[PDB]
Amino acid sequence: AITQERKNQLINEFKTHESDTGSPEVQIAILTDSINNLNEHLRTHKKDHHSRRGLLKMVGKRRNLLTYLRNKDVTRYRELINKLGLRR
RNA sequence: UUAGCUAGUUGGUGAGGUAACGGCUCACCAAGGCGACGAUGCGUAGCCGACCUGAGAGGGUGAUCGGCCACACUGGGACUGA
RNA sequence: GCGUAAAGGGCUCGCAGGCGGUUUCUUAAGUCUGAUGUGAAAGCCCCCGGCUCAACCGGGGAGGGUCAUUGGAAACUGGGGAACUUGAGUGCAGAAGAGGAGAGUGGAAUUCCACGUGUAGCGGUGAAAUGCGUAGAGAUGUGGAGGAACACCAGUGGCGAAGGCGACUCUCUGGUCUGUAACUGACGCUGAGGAGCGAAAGCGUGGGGAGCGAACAGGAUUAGAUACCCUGGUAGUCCACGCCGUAAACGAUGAGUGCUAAGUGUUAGGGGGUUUCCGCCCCUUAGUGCUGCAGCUAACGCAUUAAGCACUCCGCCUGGGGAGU
RNA sequence: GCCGCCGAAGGUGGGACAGAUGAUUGGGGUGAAGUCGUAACAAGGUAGCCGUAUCGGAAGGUGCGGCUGGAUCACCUCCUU
RNA sequence: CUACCCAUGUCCAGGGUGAAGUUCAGGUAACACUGAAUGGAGGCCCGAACCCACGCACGUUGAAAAGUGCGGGGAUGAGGU
RNA sequence: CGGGACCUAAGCCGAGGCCGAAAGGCGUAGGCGAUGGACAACAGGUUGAUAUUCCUGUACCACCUCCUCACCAUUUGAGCA
RNA sequence: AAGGAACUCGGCAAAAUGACCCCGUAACUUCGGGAGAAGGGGUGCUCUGUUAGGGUGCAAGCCCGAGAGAGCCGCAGUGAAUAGGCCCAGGCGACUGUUUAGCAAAAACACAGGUCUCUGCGAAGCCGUAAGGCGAAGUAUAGGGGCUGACGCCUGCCCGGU
RNA sequence: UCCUAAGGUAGCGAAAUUCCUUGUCGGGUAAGUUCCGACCCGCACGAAAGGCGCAACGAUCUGGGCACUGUCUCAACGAGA
Repeated sequence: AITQERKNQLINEFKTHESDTGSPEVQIAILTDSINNLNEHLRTHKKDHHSRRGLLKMVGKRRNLLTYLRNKDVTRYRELINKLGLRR
């Protein structure tokens, strides 16, 4: 992926500022959903090591941004984590 | 080419004990605690002021004098007494 | 210190750890400084005196601490709060590729088979022989089966972390660079362990076996031929599922960042000068090749893709054999 | 005086670790003078080397992939003129 | 009778060992993975009824033309009946 | 109550049928054949001898109507089915 | 008694060990074991004490009871009967099983696994003189035949003979 | 060097394979014609008439120890048939 309905749809459903395309909660949202769909799409044919290395790098980047948002705002980071679902 | 260790062990309460806190020792309760910042285990060794050497940083020894610890044929024990 | 002498981990992802853009208020945790305590004596050093001097003795000093207690400075590292944007990330629009995984399809060529046509050789070599051929071979014509690899484009081209990746089409997917520049506001760099991938040979099972082909068979060359050569030929190569985790895994150069003469190629882009075109030329990135200044060096050589110049971090090196035993 | 608690030495047991010594045997070192080859350094007589697999009295051979640390053409990039 | 088959019934006292599988807690990005509890499969283990027939002794014109007494193996299966 | 006036398993017999000197071998439709499936009764007494049988109280099973009632319908049909 | 395998081809045979609870348990491995490994300690009774705590019950009441402290007595505390003796090191065979009823249970045979081979189904082999039927209401991942016997490492050379 | 088609490779080896033989050496013993370990002279091992190792199991087979005993040194009482 991600589909445009989830790129603009997910950024529209999780926009932190009114015109903020970034806002690292938004980067954790788009990178998180794209990492999930890349997780099933990697699991569909479990031999492709190239796409797997992409899944490891992407999931690691989403983890580093998750720790960054956790260090940037405590309660908002807990609300973004418990709202998103992952990190548990 | 030692990653396990620990069960009075980790901690509580209670009692006893000694000059004195303390699992110091026991009863009862809990399941703790230490570890890559090296636990435990093997090895070696009294440590220090200092001495010798080096331009200095460092490297080596703990003789003789002194300060503390230990031991008194080997291994326990308690009495007298401050 | 590590391109060639010993020394870059095969390569990546990441936790702990180590290090970190600019402005501003506080702090003293480090950093630094003043006061007290204490660092016993003897000893080392400085300054005197006494044994005829000296060794020595004695007196007078000094110095020795991530040391405590305590007072200041806030420049720098850090703690905390506020900030900002090039770093890094998201967005928007472009570009590109043999990056990967799965399915399907297509030819050229070799083998084999069936039948026609035809005869006496085919084959191989340095020269021959083994082998095949009158059971009709080679060649040639037609058709069928099956496997493996895709010629031309194709190139010190492209992509990928590396090993590596090539016929064509589709699904699913990662990544790179360019361009303004909407947002975020340091969210980064490395990273021992740990995790993961890693040619070819192998290893287990089950498939597949057209070519190639260790071991093996025969003939040749030689004094000898357990080799070179030729004729054959098993495993393997192929596939799927698992283990193997080594290579001259090479650029014998770890990653990241900043700077420092130039020229000439070459893809992937962008801005532009006029240009409807086209095309030339400049500026610009990114990637990659050659030629070379400074600088490095033992010499070869490297040289904006450094082995230059500095910073962060990891790994490796301490004569050879013994012995990677 | 008797009895209870713990208590050293000792005994019993199964372990662990370390050192001596052991018929033989494996690799290595050094050396008498030795017997077999000529593998490697020239294109070293088949270019080596690296990893792996098998075979060989042995240096080694051969297969697979990789590298030039490859003598050298001859394509060839694209080098100074 | 016995060897085998086929059809249909029946028997196997009690207690242990603990897997696969699950659930929970931890764990990764999901897996993996790890531990607790749950779990009862198995020609598993012990051992009686039962079946067998390895020891020994006896008996040997025997209680008996194959047994008896002490012991013994199997004892949810390839089982006995 | 066990068994037959119920059914069937391996098997057996088997009209017709098929093969084969003969005798017979096999086998269809059929039928037999429990160790199976279906299935209504029980608690006491009792003798020198029989019992979920005799007997004393309850029951149960199927069939049929000299009888009694209840309810339908008269083939535009109760019911057997 | 005392000595203990000197008897004997041979510890044949007897003697011995044994029940629970607890501690503790090696080499080796296929990671499950081995292993009831080995080697040890406790148990009888009285009281505290209708113990602690459970099952059951409304209470009453029974049952089921660890754990301990005091104390008793004996040579002896699962006092009796029935309940494993172990531990090294070898050869063979993976194993549990099966066989010579009535001498030989074993190192024999079986066995999963491994292979070589045949067979396309009115079948290969079967029993039949044939009919019929097994194989089978099976279909080359299935049947029949042979060889060898888990597992691990392998399975070297000769097609002259037959 | 002669012959065959080829001359047995690995791994084992005085084994259930070995006659000379009790092959030689070492361990175990006081003394070990069996046993364990290796040397290889394999009379007459050897790779699916499998070779070689192999935890678990044997009513197998064979050495060696602990405990324990009438197995005996050497028997002697006592109870039943």
